[PDB]
Amino acid sequence: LTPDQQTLLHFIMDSYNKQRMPQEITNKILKEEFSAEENFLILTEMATNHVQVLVEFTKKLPGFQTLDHEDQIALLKGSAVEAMFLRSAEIFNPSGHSDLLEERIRNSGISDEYITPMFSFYKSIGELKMTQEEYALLTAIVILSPDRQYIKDREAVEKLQEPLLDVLQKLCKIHQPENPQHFACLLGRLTELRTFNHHHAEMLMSWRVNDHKFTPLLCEIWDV
Amino acid sequence: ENLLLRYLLDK
Ligand SMILES: Nc1ccc(C(=O)O[C@H]2C[C@H]3CC[C@@H]2C3)cc1
Repeated sequence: LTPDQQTLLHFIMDSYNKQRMPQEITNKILKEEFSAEENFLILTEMATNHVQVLVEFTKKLPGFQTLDHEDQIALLKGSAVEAMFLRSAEIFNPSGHSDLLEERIRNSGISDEYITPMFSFYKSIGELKMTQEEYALLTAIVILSPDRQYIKDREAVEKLQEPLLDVLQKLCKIHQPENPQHFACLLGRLTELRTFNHHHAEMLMSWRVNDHKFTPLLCEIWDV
Repeated sequence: ENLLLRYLLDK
């Protein structure tokens, strides 16, 4: 529980807790007409919101400013899908309200082939009851992944990811000494989270056949 | 580039 490691963890939590879900989205989830079209508009707003907060959180990550400019974009794009589903898993696990959200998701023009593993995945996440701190570090670990396509200097990214692993690995030992494999179980969930890169490309195919409109931010972050 | 994203990173 180093000084420098405690300084880092406060920096990450300062940035993670600025990220909030506007009331206007929440209110739409609860008040708006319930149709496939309207459920899909709501999901589009949520996703647009997720990406804005992702960008905010990312730009404040220690060392992020000092990375090559193109590499910065590569990590944002490269991470968006995994980061969104991880935020989405936290958020889901609001009072119910979550039920109503779940039904909007199940009725928004998405085949169960993609709906199924999403909810399955949320349950996997829920079974570890992770802390705020763990969600935040996992999130930064995903964003700062040196394996994404197009990165020119993977070593630079690797430097920034390592200290966050160390912190995370320590927290796991402190808040889960009874299970010494907790860390490994968390890295386990990143494996499951990577599979959504493929799922989301597929579902984005389905949706564009139907000719659904995306926002500029969604179009740009996902190369639509 | 990806200009909307660069704008958002530079605020
Ligand atoms: N035009 C779009 C609207 C919604 C999404 C989306 O991914 O929604 C996210 C919210 C959670 C449910 C699906 C994902 C996770 C993508 C494109």
